[PDB]
Amino acid sequence: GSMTPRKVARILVAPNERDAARRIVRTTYEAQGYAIDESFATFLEGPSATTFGLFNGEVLYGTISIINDGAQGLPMDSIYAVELAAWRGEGKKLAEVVQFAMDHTLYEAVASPFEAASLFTMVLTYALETHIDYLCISINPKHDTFYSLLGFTQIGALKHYGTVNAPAIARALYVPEWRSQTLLAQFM
Ligand SMILES: CCCCCCCCCCCC(=O)N[C@@H](Cc1ccc(O)cc1)C(=O)O
Repeated sequence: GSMTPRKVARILVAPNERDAARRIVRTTYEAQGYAIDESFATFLEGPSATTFGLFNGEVLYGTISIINDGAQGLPMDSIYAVELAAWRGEGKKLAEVVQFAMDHTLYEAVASPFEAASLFTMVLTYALETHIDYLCISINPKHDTFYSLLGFTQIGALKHYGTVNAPAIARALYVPEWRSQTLLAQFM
């Protein structure tokens, strides 16, 4: 599916779609040597979470979720709590984008995060509709430079993320003026 492609990005609602989303995350993280923790699944079946999916002609190949700052906090809190405390004091709506995974076997890849562009648009629209102030991410240092181009400013140092047993930096983006934080906005 690359010369007659059909890519569908939508909210995952059916229990079997969410199981399949968890399966992609599980396989992807095991291949990259990340640990799978049951805390992420907990957050996702909670009220303040939303899972998106990416379909190659009806088979799911990619997924991304977003967790809203509620009474259960954010997964970031175990590592980057005090980096968020200032914003929480000012009464800022925060949300963490989480469990982003693509299965490279199910999509004719570039041989790459920019092939999840439609998943990102869905996260961005959600953030502009929910009236979210700061969109937070904790990412593997290898994609650090990519998300910096996307306009995410570094808010946390390079630490060890115990949940994943892998290194992480924290980045955040001010959604209400996202176009002023990204270089790609010069081309529109
Ligand atoms: C303008 C709108 C932009 C939308 C872009 C959203 C970017 C999402 C990145 C999510 C990173 C991720 O999956 N972290 C892992 C946590 C993790 C795993 C391994 C590491 O080495 C470090 C961190 C997760 O949440 O599972």
